[PDB]
Amino acid sequence: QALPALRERELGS
Amino acid sequence: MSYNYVVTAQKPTAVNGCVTGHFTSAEDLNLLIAKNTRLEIYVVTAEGLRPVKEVGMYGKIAVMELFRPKGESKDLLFILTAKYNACILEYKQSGESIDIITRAHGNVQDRIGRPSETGIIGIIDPECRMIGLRLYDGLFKVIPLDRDNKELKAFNIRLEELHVIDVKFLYGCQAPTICFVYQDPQGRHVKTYEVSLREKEFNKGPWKQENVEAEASMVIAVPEPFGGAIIIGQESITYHNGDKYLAIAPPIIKQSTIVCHNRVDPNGSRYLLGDMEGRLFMLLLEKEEQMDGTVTLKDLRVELLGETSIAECLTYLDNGVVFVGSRLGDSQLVKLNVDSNEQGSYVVAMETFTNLGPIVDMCVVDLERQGQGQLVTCSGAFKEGSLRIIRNGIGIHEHASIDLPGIKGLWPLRSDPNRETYDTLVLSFVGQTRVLMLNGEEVEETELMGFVDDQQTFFCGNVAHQQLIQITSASVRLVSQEPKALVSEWKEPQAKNISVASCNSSQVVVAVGRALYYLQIHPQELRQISHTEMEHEVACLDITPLGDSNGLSPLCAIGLWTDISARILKLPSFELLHKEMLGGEIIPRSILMTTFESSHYLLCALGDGALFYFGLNIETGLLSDRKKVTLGTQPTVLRTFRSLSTTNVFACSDRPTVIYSSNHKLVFSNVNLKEVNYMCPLNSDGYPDSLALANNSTLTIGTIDEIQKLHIRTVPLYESPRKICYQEVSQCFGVLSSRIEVQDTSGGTTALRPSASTQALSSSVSSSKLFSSGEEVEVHNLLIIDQHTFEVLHAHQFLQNEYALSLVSCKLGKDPNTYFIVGTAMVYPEEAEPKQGRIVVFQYSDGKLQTVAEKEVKGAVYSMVEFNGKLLASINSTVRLYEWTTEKDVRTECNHYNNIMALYLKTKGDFILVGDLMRSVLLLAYKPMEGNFEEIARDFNPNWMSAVEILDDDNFLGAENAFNLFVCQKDSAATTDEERQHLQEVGLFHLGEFVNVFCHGSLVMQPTQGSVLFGTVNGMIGLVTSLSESWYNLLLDMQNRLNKVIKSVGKIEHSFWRSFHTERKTEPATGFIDGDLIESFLDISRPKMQEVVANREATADDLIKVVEELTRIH
Repeated sequence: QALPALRERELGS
Repeated sequence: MSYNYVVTAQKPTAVNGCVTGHFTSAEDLNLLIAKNTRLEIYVVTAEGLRPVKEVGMYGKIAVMELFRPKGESKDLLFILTAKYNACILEYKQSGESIDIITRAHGNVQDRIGRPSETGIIGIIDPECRMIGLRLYDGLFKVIPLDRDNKELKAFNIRLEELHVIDVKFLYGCQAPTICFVYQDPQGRHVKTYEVSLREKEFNKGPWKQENVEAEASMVIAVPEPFGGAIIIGQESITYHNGDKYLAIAPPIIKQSTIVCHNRVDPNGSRYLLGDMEGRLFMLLLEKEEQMDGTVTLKDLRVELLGETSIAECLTYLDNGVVFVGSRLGDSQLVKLNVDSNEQGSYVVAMETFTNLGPIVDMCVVDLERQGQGQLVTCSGAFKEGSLRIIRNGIGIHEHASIDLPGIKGLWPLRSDPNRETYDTLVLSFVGQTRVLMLNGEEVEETELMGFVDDQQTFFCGNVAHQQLIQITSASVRLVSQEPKALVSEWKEPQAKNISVASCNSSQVVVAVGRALYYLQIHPQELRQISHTEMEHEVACLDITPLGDSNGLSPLCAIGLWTDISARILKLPSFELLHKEMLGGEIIPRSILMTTFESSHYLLCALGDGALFYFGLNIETGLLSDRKKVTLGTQPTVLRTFRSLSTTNVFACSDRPTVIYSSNHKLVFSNVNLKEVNYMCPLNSDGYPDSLALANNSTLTIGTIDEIQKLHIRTVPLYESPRKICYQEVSQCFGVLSSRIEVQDTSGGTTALRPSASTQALSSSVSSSKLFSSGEEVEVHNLLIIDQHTFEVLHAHQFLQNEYALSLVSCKLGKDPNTYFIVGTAMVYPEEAEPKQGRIVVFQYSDGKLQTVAEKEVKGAVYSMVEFNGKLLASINSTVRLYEWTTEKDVRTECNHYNNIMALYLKTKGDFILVGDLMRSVLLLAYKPMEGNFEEIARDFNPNWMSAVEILDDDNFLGAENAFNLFVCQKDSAATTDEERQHLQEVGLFHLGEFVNVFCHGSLVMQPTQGSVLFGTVNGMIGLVTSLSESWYNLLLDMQNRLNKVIKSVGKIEHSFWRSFHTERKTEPATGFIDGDLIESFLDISRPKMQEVVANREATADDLIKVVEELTRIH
């Protein structure tokens, strides 16, 4: 999803 | 034209990789920890880690391996930059000067080739015959290891399989042989290829392609007694060989994915394994013997040893010692015992190293009501979550503040030989002397017998053997601990006045202007010794019994008036050794000697504030290194202090500086004080372990802080904070957090550990009813945090499957109350994006968290800012400007619409806006026309944004997925129905760092203009500033000179490293000056420094000062 991506882009891969 | 200057205010703290081996000495154990661009070099000890060498590089390290071929002494290092920079390193000492060399290097990328899943895999064959690289999707790169190949020429071989997951080389195979897990429409498989480099072919591996699980993600190769491949997936572990196959699925490992591994015993019997949980597993293979060939395997079982910070990197060291490389938390040193304790943990933490970790969000907050700013970063993730309070400079704890104008010195004193709790202190006054004896915490000024109170005291220390000393203008008087009067006395045999003085226990050197005398103290009497005259007038002296003697001092040194010099000498014989001639026109004001762990130091301070450092040997009495620093612009008084085991040097000035110890080096950093004139250690029964201070007027006392420039607090949250806000009228932080919970047997969720929201001092959940129509679920929270205590005042829990995305703390319209406003979204794994969400306006009272007003939205609330008493939210792709009625309710007005997914917003004061997701940035104007939006200008490049900040009315700074910074500004040309519509990219740059957050603020203050801090994923804290036209043109140039003079580590071009880089293009960087490289100047040899300056004017030793005024923006 768009958000499951956005709490992982703030952390790194 | 956009002139910009970036600086690393704090190096990246995330460990990205680490390795062990003998890189320093063939009989040494090394820990090689790569950060992003940094590379820490350690040697292992009984304690743990002796630091050895820390260097940066021009690139993100992505591969780091140690290897040692035949015909080589010690191990060499192989590094590969993310910009495809190969290079072979070697450690080389010339005795005391340490060097890392470049044995080979080249650039190993190809024009063709999609970079793949899991990214770069680099691997070296066991025989050191080659270096195998899976840079690209579908090809395999070989760097054929020869004695030649100093430019690492590499051939590629075609791969039939275009999706590899992990690859190793296998021990005990005829040729070089690889082993890998690939993917295809049938699923996951294992395969081997024998790599003959003669024919540049792939041939066929030693055993037939078998089948691994639909989650296999690690190949572990195994050494000489065994051979074979251990393959790790989820919920299963397999061992592969010729036709030997072994497998086990222990329920323990199912729970979470084993991410990182490491061999413990060389014979490959015991391995370590990391989890997302932070669980430390022990992979043990069972030895089985047929006795006439080699050794086989019976089985292999997995034991849970305990708990670590979420391990990204893993390495066993000497004895039980395991270094844990964390990315989401603090790296650490960890001991493996044989025996469990409480809760069954064979793991015992030894040391915990501060990682500022994934900086998700931060803000600048004073918290000291001064002028300086603390920074408070939401760091970590999951159990490692935390706030970090970053405070610049060493600070003072004050106890009493007595108003005495014109103090001239102070020394440690006691009125009883028994107690070492110094119950007295004598100060030098304005040509006078007043006693200060302590009834405890009571300041008492009386008279003391045998001490003159109408002359001016020069020294007053602790001469042992029952005595109290008072050197002054005329005589040097004496008192004892038996009678207390005139026990003895010394007078200059002419009636001439004493000038400079130095003294310890049983040793005194004075000066009468060029004249010298050496004294002694014994039971009750003052006895004079040798005498010699000197070239010019004595400006300063120092004597102290060092680490080779007990109360008496071997060698000596001074600095005098006319020649402006520093003299090395002997003590009883008074002879002259090797002086160090100094430049300048002002006296040397102070001179000293020190001792820490290993080394002896001779420091001299000048009159205009500058300071020179040299190394005086306790034996040889020879020169050392030369360099010049600035402190204040006033004279500097040098004293020595007690802190911890390392007892250090306090430099008194108008800009007070402390001199601790780093690795063997002496620290040199600011002290948060008005202005400091004279200072000493203490330990009274009213103020123990204290440091005494004086200036213009007013005394101060009390314990000193830490070391270093950056002080770090840490408030362990145990969950994961998403964003942070500071309501100062309320005196508390609002912080969005997130905890993961697990599906339970009844039908709900629980918790895995006590987090911040659970063990919160007071809580509340949501009651809204607006929605209808192996399982982990995130639970979200607003947290209220006291700024003084950093306890959790309150924790509000949001709805089920509702995530809280954004936070603001503002006053809206004519509402006198300040609020917390939280943007949210409803998430469920069918829809690619949210089509729901809320906007809640919270109010915090006496100590109460009130839900004031809610509002529904048909999409996620990504960010939101206080515009002009109006709330400006981005809702999935509509960007909408709310207003605040007297009703206490959010009502709409306008809303733009030309977005793909509006992720970020920033407001330039008046009426201006910015920012998108996969299409760079926009720029908007609010019109007090009809409250209507008008799209001013937009960037037309295709950037994948990650952070946006408006620098000034024109300069817009953007950050992006490919670690690149850029800057936009609006075109100011004619025909403005088109050229106005576009804003040009006036400055590109490769930070080499994923930028999460920008904001305004500085860590210092009460040459440049503006100041914008940024936090990154690797924990690096940066600083952007804007520049004046001339200052750029100078700096860009002197930046170009520096490249020629500074020898790059992997032999990497700095201009290449700094170049803008997406998959679909590369440009050289404009409008961007890394002061990191500019700061590289001040650590250059004077010969290679003069070079930089060959050519309104150009100097030589004036730039050395300009680069000073820069290292003071943080």
